[PDB]
Amino acid sequence: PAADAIAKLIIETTGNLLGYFLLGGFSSAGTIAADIIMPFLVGTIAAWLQWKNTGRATELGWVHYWELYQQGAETNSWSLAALAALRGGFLVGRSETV
Amino acid sequence: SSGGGPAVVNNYGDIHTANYDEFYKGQQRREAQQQAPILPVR
Repeated sequence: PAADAIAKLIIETTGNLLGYFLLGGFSSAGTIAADIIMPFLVGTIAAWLQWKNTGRATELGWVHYWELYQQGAETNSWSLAALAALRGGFLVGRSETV
Repeated sequence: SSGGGPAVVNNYGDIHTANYDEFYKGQQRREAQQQAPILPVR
């Protein structure tokens, strides 16, 4: 959301488009725009966090399962706590003894 | 000799000594083998 929140996508993009329009970008392509394509890139800019567990890889070896996608209890909180989201994701597929 | 005693009880099958606990555990193990790989990791 820090990159493509709907409030940003509306306000900032319409302001940039209006500035481009008043400068005359749509009359002729000479003008240089300033982020008038933000709604086209929703969910693409810094939308993920990938962490490889080096200790787990060292413990497992050459043959291992690669990766897992983990959805948190709160769907839109990883951007607030990147480290907590990664640790909660790594809580899942660990060595287990009972 | 064999026909008409324990040797035909064996043909009868699980009429004499046979417990429910390991039978239920084996059924659960077979179902777990069937369903565990397809259960999600979440």
